[PDB]
Amino acid sequence: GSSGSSGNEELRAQQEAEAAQRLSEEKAQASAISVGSRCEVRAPDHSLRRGTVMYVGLTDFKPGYWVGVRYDEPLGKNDGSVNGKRYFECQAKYGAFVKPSAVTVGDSGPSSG
Repeated sequence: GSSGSSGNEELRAQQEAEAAQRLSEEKAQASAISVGSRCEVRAPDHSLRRGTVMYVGLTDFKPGYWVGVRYDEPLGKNDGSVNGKRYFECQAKYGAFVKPSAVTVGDSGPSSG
């Protein structure tokens, strides 16, 4: 009786004071960037790139917050699906995974659209 799927009740407390006070800077940036808007990104890969926000939030392969951005040319690293977990829809070397602090919104919206 009583099937199983997803539990974790203690985590609810760990992600309240520990994953809130220390991750207040990353959260403020993660809870600001909109989805589906052209934004720039900075990294040691090569140079500045231009893509659109696809996913914004926590991850499975890495902790903290993350932001998915797709580019027109082959300037990505991941392929959307990392370690089985999928975020966006696109081929490889197109949708790179950076952080809010690493992201830069250039054209999100005046209010909503």
